Amino acid sequence: PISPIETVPVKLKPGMDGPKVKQWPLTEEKIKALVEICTEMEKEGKISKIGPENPYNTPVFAIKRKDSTKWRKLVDFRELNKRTQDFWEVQLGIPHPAGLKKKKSVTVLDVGDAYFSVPLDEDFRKYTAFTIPSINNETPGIRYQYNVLPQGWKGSPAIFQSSMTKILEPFKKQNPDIVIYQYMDDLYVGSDLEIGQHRTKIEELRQHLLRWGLTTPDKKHQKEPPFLWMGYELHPDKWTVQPIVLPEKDSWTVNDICKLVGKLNWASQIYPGIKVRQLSKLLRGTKALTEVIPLTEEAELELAENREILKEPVHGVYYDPSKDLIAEIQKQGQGQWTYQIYQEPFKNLKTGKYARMRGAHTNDVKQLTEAVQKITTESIVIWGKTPKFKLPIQKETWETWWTEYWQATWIPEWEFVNTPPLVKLWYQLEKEPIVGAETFYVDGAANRETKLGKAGYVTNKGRQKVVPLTNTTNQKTELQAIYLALQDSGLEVNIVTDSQYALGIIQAQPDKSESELVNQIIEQLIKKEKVYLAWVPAHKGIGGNEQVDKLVSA
Amino acid sequence: SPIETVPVKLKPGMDGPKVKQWPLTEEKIKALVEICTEMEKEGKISKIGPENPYNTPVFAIKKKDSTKWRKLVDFRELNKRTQDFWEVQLGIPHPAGLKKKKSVTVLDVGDAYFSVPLDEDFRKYTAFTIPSINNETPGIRYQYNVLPQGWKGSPAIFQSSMTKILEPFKKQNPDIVIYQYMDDLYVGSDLEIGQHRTKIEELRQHLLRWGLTTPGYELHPDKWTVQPIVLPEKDSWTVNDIQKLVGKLNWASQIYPGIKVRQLSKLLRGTKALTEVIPLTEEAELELAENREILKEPVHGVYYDPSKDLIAEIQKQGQGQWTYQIYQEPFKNLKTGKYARMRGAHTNDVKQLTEAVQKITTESIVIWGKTPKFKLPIQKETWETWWTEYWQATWIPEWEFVNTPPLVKLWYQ
DNA sequence: TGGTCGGCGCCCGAACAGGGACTG
DNA sequence: CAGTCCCTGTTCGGGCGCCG
Ligand SMILES: Nc1ncnc2c1ncn2[C@H]1C[C@H](O)[C@@H](COP(=O)(O)OP(=O)(O)OP(=O)(O)O)O1
Ligand SMILES: [Mg+2]
Ligand SMILES: [Mg+2]
Repeated sequence: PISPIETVPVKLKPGMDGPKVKQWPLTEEKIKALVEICTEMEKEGKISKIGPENPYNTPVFAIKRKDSTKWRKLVDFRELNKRTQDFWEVQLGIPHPAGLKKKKSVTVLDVGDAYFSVPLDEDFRKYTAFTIPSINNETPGIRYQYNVLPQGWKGSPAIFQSSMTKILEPFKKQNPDIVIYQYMDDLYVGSDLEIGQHRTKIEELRQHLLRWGLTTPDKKHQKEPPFLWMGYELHPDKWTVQPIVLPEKDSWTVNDICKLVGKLNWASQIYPGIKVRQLSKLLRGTKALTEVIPLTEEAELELAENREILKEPVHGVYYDPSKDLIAEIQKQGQGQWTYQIYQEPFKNLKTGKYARMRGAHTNDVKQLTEAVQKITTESIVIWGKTPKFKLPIQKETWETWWTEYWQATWIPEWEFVNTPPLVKLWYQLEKEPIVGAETFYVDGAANRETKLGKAGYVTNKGRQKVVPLTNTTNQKTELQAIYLALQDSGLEVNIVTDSQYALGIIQAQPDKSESELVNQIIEQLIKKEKVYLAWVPAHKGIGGNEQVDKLVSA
Repeated sequence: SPIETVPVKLKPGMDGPKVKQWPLTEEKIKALVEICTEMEKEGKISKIGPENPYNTPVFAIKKKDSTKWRKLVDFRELNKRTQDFWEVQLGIPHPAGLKKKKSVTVLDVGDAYFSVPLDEDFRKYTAFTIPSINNETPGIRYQYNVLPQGWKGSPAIFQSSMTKILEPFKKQNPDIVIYQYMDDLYVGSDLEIGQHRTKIEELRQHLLRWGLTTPGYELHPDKWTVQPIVLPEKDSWTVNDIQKLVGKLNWASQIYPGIKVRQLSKLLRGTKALTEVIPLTEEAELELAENREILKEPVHGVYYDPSKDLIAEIQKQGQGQWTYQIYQEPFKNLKTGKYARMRGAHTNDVKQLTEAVQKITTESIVIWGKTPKFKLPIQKETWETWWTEYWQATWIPEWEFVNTPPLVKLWYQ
């Protein structure tokens, strides 16, 4: 029935009143069910009728469920919520099979009519006012109000969750040895007792709950391995995501692409190496989620590729704390990366990806460390431990990039894994002028309101060049210029600048940028076997400096 | 029951701290909880629900090889919102005399605050949420009934009864300067390590039998000179070797409006080869021994204006090479310094950058009576990932993240 | 016909934010 | 001094996915 648990205190937003929106007509179908529910609901005291003394009202509707004769009754509390005080959500994250420890005995329970078992506070009840229409569109609707957490109220969640934890508080306290993964009203009891004694504790827990008003109907996974839990399938020694069907279609709308990426993103936790870049890319031109969008080659493939991976069944294992937690990662190219965590080779716990290109001027070692974090954070969220690593980047390419970078980048205990495509800095930058090397003096500029500008260089061995740039900017110049001082130079060069914009960009040895021009500088940079690049103040009349200004300042 | 829970309020038009709690460790949660367990059993904290929309991040850090964890909270976002109850109403008189102390000793004692019932109508902000591994259970919340360590008013309100607990040893030894910051207390004197140390141990028998309790430890920040902006010391100069010490002194100039440019700006006026050696004249050679004196002469324009926030900047150089930019305004470097990994087990970037954010602040608090606003060189993700690992500062300095090319690091190199 | 809530993730767009460089 | 651009980051909201 309805629970004796302590009700929860909720007020409204300072100086704000209740909802007063009408009920937008519903099918002759839903009404039929709403009237079939409230009948019982009110009969069970979950809702009390009301009369004229209740000034407020908000709409409601119904929903069918996964192969269920049952309907879910919802209330469009959008307004109320706005006017309702706000709580601190207690649901921090989500449990993950891979974080489950192997247990001798498992059970799964789903509290019945969950919300409707938790009492809404006596004072607030007044706003949950609603109206259930008539079919003959004659008799004025019947009105009621909830006496239990309403389905769709901004607060129900954190309250239920909270209410629940307190209800189990005593059992867990007197049964420290039974793990109980709880999510909303979904209970997963893990025990290390024998079927005998476990099934016995499982009843205790059940009765306890019912005694507190929480019914645990037979929709309780028993000797049900495989258990269905949080969208997975829990087997004695492995687990797997439930049938995850992708949409086979011809012409693709935008949300369609959205459903794909979402799902594949769901897949990406166990089927390894799903890739999405070229499909997400396919969604930059923000438009109508009913608007037909074309499919690209890079996309078309990325689709079918993954679509294949999803054919071969895959699965993951559980966690063993008495054994190191490993994670390895590999490059999938073009800024994407895939990875998995295991403890026993080939029997991994979870898989994943990292396709976020943080920045406009970074390289792989930046994007690799960018991923090592993703994995640690996440990893701690799941095992509250941080994995040892196996990385496709030479034990030195690192002792280089870090002792050489200006920022304090760090990577945990890690080993090397010779498994191409390895990750290595595509080139270096001489930190000492190159003797017997044509010393260029580069620079340029363009004009504010006017169209063009320009840039050029000058050698110490005598050589002059400059080019007429169009639509460029203070930056699109300095760089556009250092681009030629490479092709127009050999294995060994020596460029200098009074700018820092282009100095730092090339000071990170970036090998990937959003600006094609930049890639062109790197591209060339890789080709030369020695290149130095120092800096000297601008417009402070320095040797070989001024000449360049003028040659371009025009 | 005549007690006195001092009433307090947040600034005008300022909600409370609503900051999401972040991932912890098995070891960290196991203690962080084992703590709050006792802490509730002794009414310092009390479980609370969802209906309290206020939250502050929390965590723990074992310390000093007490191999005992201490609970801590990032009240930063609160202290910022907790009105000037700590500013314009109960400021702190700068005991500038601590800069001179031969040997100062720091000792956390805020552990006394938990005997000072806090305004209940205010407790609703001290709400912190503890999480669980793999999200087995939802956030276990709590509130504060007594005084929350690591808060603005937490020390301010207590200081009154504090000073009065001091009179017996603070008047029979007025020679020493005693300062209290957040939770830690500072006792700077001049005595030798044989004596001076044996006394801090007396100030214990005084404070433990007066309530309070507490489980190289000393400091002499002034006993360490800020390394000036040193220049190169060669006997042959190349085209770049010159253009470099040139562009360096071009910026190391706004720190000294009086620093010579032209004599070394003259050595080049044509597109010359970087390798090429071209030593100098006697004027530009006297400029090397001249603009080399301005670098032993303390900068001028440095006024410690308590009206503004102490800012700082840091630099990654090489082998535990980090440098102090403690300043309140552009080029107005109140004091600068460094920090090198000691001759011990060589640690990593972040591990140190953190001590090198803690060390630099330990002083900022003694030499000024407050904390900086660090402009950090690391990446957000990175910092936030491991920073909590290597920290024993019972407080948390405000901070930001910043990436900017070097050659500006040279000037401190 | 359609429509609710909270948690987390991914991606995208927009609105900020701070430097550096120039113009008035 | 300002008022500006360039540029680089951040933050935030939105949609879809998964769970209840
Ligand atoms: N679509 C939804 N909208 C709002 N709340 C939901 C939704 N789905 C689930 N909830 C919340 C409210 C529910 O009371 C609670 C549990 O739902 P659920 O366990 O799936 O069925 P139920 O506990 O309401 O009755 P039953 O045991 O017959 O399935 O979770
Ligand atoms: Mg249910
Ligand atoms: Mg220039």
